[PDB]
Amino acid sequence: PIVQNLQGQMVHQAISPRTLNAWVKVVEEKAFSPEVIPMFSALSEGATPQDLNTMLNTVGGHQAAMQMLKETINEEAAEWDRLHPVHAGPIAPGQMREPRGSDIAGTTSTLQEQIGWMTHNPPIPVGEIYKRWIILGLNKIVRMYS
Repeated sequence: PIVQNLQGQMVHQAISPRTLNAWVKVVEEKAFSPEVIPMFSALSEGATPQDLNTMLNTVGGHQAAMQMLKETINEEAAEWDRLHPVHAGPIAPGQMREPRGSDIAGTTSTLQEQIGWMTHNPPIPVGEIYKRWIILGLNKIVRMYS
């Protein structure tokens, strides 16, 4: 995740095993229960898209649920692109890059780009945006249940 350091900088920190252990445990016990959503949120504070994918990729099994989540993420990514259109061609200077849906999901963006966006002024909170998409998906996994 992104955290504040002593000197006021929003700096990148590695996802702790403590967080991942807690996530694995809630998925094992609460994957299809409402409680997975608050726990997901609580365990992904300041998370980059990379962190969120790390969390999701530790999910063993739950194939149908994971496909439902991926469907939702893809729908939101497609929607993002439509609501945030961009022009073709090279960006003028050496520094820039507007986030596309696949960037927010962390498939076509690097961590440094994600940090770049998240720490820009004003922030482009790609971590929070992706988190919303995941939560939308988790709500479908709960709402459709079986």
